[PDB]
Amino acid sequence: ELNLTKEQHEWLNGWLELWGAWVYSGRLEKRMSSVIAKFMESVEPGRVMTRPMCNDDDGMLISQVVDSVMYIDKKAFGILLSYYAHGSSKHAIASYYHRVARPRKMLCRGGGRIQKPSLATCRREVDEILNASLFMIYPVLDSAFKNRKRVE
Amino acid sequence: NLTKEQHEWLNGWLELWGAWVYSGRLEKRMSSVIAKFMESVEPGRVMTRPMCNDDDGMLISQVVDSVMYIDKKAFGILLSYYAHGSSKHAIASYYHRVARPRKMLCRGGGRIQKPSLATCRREVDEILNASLFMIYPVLDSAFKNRK
DNA sequence: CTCATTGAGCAAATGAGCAAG
DNA sequence: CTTGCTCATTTGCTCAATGAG
Ligand SMILES: [Cl-]
Repeated sequence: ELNLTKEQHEWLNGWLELWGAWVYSGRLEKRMSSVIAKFMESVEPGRVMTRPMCNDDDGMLISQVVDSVMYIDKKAFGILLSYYAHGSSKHAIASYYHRVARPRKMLCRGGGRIQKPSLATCRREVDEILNASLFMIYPVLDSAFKNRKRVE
Repeated sequence: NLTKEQHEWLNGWLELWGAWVYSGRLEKRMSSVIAKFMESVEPGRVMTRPMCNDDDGMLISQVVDSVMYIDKKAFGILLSYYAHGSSKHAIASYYHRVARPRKMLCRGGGRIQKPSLATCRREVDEILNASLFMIYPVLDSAFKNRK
């Protein structure tokens, strides 16, 4: 129901694309996030990084913010990592989540019947998860950048 | 009415039983209404839905037939919902399409006319809830006594 | 008058699909 | 293959008429 404004969304998305490129290269200290460390264990040592990545300071700050906000919802954290860190597309994530989808009570069109959600529902849910993650991350990251600019 | 969990249990059982019946594993001698219903379904068909075994299928068939043999209209609705898979809205629309004028006396000045689709939806909802409420205890006792 | 019933319709959810890039 | 859309169907829920008690 709640989304970010266009400017806030594009800003946070640029930052998160840079941060995901930085994380996927293996420059994040494993101690800074157990979730991201476990996610990185299944990545090949020799990687081809053709995406822009931020510096190490910004990477560390963004990682702190993302870990502090997303460690509660491990599913959304994993989706966020697959999208920004690994670079998978929303369609591919929705496809994987449609393949391994437990039957659920589908409503309205589904007649409140238990059945596996359609691919369209999985696409919508992935979009919703990403938008909600960004909506919650925005203010924390903004305040972090502002406090870094002030204290320094 | 039934509790949420009782309804979920009975609805799962009836969904499996409807898939089983739609596959044609029920003997015609077990229920004339179900046989008449199966006469009007496309013979060569794919299923792709989970169904119970034959013992549970026959038990549920006996229960539903003993409970629903009185109201053939409600029996047909139940079969259309669980066996054929039609939705409540589709059933209400089909019965609104084929609805003879009736004496409506609330909105409408007691004039003979076709009942609105809203009333058909309500009637379908009311019929399904009553069928499940009447079926639940019989099926529970049947499953318990089979052992 | 009070209120249950009918007629009418809407927002949200879901499934399926499509065209441009 | 991806993405952002359109279109149709189902459900539960309101709201206005309208007549019985
Ligand atoms: Cl069940």
